[PDB]
Amino acid sequence: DIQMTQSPSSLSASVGDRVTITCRASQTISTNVNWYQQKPGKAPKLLIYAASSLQSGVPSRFSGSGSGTDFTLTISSLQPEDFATFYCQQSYSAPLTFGEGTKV
Amino acid sequence: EVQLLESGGGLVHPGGSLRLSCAASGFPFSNFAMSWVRQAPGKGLEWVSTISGSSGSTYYADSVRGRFTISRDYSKNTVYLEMNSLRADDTAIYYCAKDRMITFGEVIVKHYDAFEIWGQGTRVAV
Amino acid sequence: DGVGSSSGNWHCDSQWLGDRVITTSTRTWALPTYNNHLYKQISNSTSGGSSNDNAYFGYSTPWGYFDFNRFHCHFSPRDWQRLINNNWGFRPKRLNFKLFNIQVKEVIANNLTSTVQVFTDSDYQLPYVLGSAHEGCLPPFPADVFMIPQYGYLTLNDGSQAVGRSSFYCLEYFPSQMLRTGNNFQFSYEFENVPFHSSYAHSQSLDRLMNPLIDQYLYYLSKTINGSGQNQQTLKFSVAGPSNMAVQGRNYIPGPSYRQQRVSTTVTQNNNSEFAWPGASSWALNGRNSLMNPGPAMASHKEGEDRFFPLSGSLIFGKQGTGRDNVDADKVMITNEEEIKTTNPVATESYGQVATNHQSAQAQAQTGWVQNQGILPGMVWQDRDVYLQGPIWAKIPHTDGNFHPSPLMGGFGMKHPPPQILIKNTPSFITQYSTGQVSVEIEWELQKENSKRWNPEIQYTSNYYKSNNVEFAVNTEGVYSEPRPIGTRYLTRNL
Amino acid sequence: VPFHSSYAHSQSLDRLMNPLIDQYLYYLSKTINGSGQNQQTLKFSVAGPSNMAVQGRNYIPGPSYRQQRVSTTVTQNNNSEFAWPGASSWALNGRNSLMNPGPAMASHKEGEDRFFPLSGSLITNEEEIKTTNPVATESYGQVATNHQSAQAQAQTGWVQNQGILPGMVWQDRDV
Amino acid sequence: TTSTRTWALPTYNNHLYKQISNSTSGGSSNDNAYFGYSTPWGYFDFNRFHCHGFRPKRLNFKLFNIQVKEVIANNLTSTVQVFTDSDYQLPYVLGSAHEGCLPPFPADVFMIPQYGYLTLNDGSQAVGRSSFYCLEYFPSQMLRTGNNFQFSYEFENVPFHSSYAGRNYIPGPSYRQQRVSTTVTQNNNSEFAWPGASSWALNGRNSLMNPGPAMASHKEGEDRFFPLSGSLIFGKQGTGRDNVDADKVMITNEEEIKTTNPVATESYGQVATNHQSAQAQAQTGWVQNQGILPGMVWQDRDVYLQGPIWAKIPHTDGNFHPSPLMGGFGMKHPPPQILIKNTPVPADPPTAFNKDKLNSFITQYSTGQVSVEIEW
Repeated sequence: DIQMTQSPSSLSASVGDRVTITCRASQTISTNVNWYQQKPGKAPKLLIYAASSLQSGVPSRFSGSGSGTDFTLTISSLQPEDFATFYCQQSYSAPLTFGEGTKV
Repeated sequence: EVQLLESGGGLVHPGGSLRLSCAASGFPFSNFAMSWVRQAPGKGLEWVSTISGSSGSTYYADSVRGRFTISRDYSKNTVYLEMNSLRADDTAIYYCAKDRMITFGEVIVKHYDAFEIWGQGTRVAV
Repeated sequence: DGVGSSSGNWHCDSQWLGDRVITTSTRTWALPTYNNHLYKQISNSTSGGSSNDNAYFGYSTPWGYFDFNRFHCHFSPRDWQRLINNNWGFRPKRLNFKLFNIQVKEVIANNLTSTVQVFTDSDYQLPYVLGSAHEGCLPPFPADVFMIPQYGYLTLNDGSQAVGRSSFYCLEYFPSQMLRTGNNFQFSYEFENVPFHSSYAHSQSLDRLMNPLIDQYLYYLSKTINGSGQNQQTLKFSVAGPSNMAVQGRNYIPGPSYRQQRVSTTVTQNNNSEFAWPGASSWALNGRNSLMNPGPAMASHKEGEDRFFPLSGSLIFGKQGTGRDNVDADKVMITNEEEIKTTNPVATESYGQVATNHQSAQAQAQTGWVQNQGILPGMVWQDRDVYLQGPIWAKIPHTDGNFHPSPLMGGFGMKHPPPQILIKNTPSFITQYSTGQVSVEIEWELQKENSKRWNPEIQYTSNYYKSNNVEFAVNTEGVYSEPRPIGTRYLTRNL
Repeated sequence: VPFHSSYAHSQSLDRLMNPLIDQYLYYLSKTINGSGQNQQTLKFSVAGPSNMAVQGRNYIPGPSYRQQRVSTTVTQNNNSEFAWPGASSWALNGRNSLMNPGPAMASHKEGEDRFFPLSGSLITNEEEIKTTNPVATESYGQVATNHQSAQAQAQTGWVQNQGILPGMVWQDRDV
Repeated sequence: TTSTRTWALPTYNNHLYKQISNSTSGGSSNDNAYFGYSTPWGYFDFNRFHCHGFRPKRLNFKLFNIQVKEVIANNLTSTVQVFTDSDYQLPYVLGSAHEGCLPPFPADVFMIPQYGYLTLNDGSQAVGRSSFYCLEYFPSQMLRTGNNFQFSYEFENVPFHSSYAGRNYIPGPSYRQQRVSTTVTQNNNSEFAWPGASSWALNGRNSLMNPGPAMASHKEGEDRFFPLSGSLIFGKQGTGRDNVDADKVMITNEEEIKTTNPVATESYGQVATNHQSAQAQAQTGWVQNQGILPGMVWQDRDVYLQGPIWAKIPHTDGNFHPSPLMGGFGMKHPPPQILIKNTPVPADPPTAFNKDKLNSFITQYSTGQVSVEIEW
């Protein structure tokens, strides 16, 4: 079973300054990784799909990169709305796998 | 819009059975794969099952397989996740998510991509 | 003719020939004796008649009437799908009615010497009740046997009491044909020229008709002030074009509106009070209020909002086996009219705004909302859609004037529609009923579609993959059901 | 020219139904369970002989322009000079013209024969057309003025004048 | 009448159909949102009167003396595609008062406008109902320089255009317009151009009411007030495109129809709002807008030398008084659109077969003569 490991487990940062989270997959999954965020008491929301593509409602300050094993979620212009646990997901093959998550 | 109402609710005794329903509205029900994602208290969120738009392919997670059963009713545009012989760790709040990828019957392709539209969720205590 | 000779055969089919369709439906009916062979006056006073709005006065008659006025009588769900996917319009041409294989019973054995009284009113001398969308229609499924509804009518009143101008009609006072078990009855009726129902959805909207690549030569007022401060007044004019579409000069505007209150399907969104009758828009006539239902033809909701519907703006049918009173919303089937969203205003929105004052140095420009709007020159609108469950025709009331006679519940308005057909068993009496066969045959003219659209259309199709019951078919108990209300508008046209 | 209609309708526009049989159409009967917080629902009922106001109808009464209601009993009327002040008019190029006789409309409701419209009569009464035409001294009806919500009650407003709508029927004025 | 002009036809969209939307245009707002396609085809527009009671009868159109230049030398073999849409199967853009008309002056050489159409939209996006039209899918005639092209058209029956300036009948319908003045100090010191405008909402989008129902521009004696959106506004020769002052533009005045039509800025009249009684004074209210009433008579908006000739009546279940609001003669089968483009001539293809379509073409454009004949 494919394992997603998201390197910062928790994080805290000043607003407006760049933040970057990455997770490394157990195998070459190409561009299949997806990114989500979950605020307390609220259902998750999709940010990035197909490694770099951003969802229609997501701000342009989010972006993502990588292929194969390694994937990064970069946040420029961090904001107070942006503090939540973040997850990475493989879409590559079932059973689907979410990363451990990063509380920011 | 796109609207997902899931209520199976429930507090059941271990080994008991429970059936989650998710009433989907606002999109073509047949052309999207529907999945259940699970989040335990104070933990990460864990994928459970997914079903093809045509219901020809149902995918279960390794811990879940053989116990839970996913199905969809095309008359009521409802996706079901009946779970039986439940265990303590099944306690969590279950989500219902629509897939991003639109599919049709005339091509063989994987039915899962990304979870575009989630749902508020229900609580299963056991 | 005889006891052992048949007076007709079983004809049900549909012929697709060139530009026309011919539908034929045959059913089996049973007619009881009504009112014990009597005319019995009726009024609100009999049932207690508490309210002014509901006050009525009229008569109940022993006679029944045939009602084929709904589409599912004449069309199988396949023929409906064949018709709506391939055609831009349709309309009835001819009518052929037949009544045969009559059997009169006594209460149970066969009474061979009785007659059946049947006639049609071709001069429209009786009140016409077939255009009020009542029950008693021939069953959608051919196998089903149905009961003929009791005929009756209303006349003028003051409260429960009558007035001198009221009328009374004796259905025995008419000439009629008396048939025995060997006689058969038939006639043919020719529909008057009517417009084709527009079974299509516009591929353009009334405000997008422009060429997006070119500027207009008309100018509009862009800026009334040079900036912020004292005495900043100015007149600035710009060009109307691709960058600002809203302000361009247009040749045509959307149709009339009479606003409705919008009720959400999620019940928590709705206000916590009783607004079903208090909040409903209505029209008063001679002192009695009446709900505006369904009302003028308007889009049910704005785009992207499927959970809202007009309070009495759209037709609402029942699912199979739905109770009469206080059913839940999952029992009823509400129709969305949204295909007319292109040319027609949203039923639950204001039509627009108008200036309410004269601006000046002291007075600001002030605008109000237009809740209802009548016809203006330069309006283009769509009529309400027709459904497989819906009515076919209505009768235009005989009056000095009318506008766009098309009936508001949908269908083909006619000064002389298909006539009524009255039937009763000839009369202390023998307890006596009857049964027989009926065949109705309508010819339908079709309008073909020649669209140059490159991409595929939207079609009506059966979406489900695996299911317990196929839609539009009997269940295990043998009960036929119509799962959803089907509209007529799939193919597209340019506006 | 059309034949002038020298006859009176024996039926009203709202009563054209068969009083015996139900309609197959539903209306919204009840929006709340009642007497409590968070009591909301949608209840639908068959339109039938018991309630004949809410049945779906194909045609509606003609256009109206409201007239002031003046009584032949002078004590009943208000003590002020309102003959021109409260008259319905139409303006053309700054010149207000009295509206006479105006749209053809029933002179008065049934049971009130003393009242006459301020400029709606020739005193000849039009009450014969009360079947297809609204009363000249009354509103045409109500519309909705707002979107209801959890925090907003449903607000209506009176239609003082209504122009032609598709599916209106009316009688013209008698000779 | 008769006319003749010289046209110049360039290549559009590099022989390449394109999706276009507000999102590609910068995103605008919801009322300004649109979706559609732009085509390599051009189209001829004589729809304005200066290109030429009364009413048209017959039409005759010819296209000849074709000249196709390569960027400059003659290309003799090249062709030009032309076809009329006589089934009205294409979206009809000729009723929107666009520029691209034949010039009012016979010796001017005019550019041919680009053709593109709008379809249904939920936003910058498209719905399933939106249709796409390939104009290559219409049979068309191909013209080298020695070829010519002609067709004739019969105008359908319309009424003559009016050319003149206790009661039974009443004035026509009104939808009140805001009153703006030519003297800036009489106007309010605030931005009310969009806020105080009369609009109509369709599918959640608010469109200005322009010019609107036919009404008198101003009351007797006041010539300095005009309805905000109620009147037509023409630009003078060389008038700037954006934010021009009041002097740079011409404003038509409808004052002729003040006899039969309500004043645009004035209310239509009064209505009693209650029942009088001993305890209640008679109350009234102002009618801001009014729909048709029996016994109404009205005049339509007049036609100008600079205004549109006709318009196409939308194909709908019903309409009342189809005459177009910007003026002219409404027609269900108007004069058919004429489509024209330069046939793509590719540059040198590679010496090895490649399945991809050719992206490289010889730069080319055409010119010729247009004669249009209209009996009146």
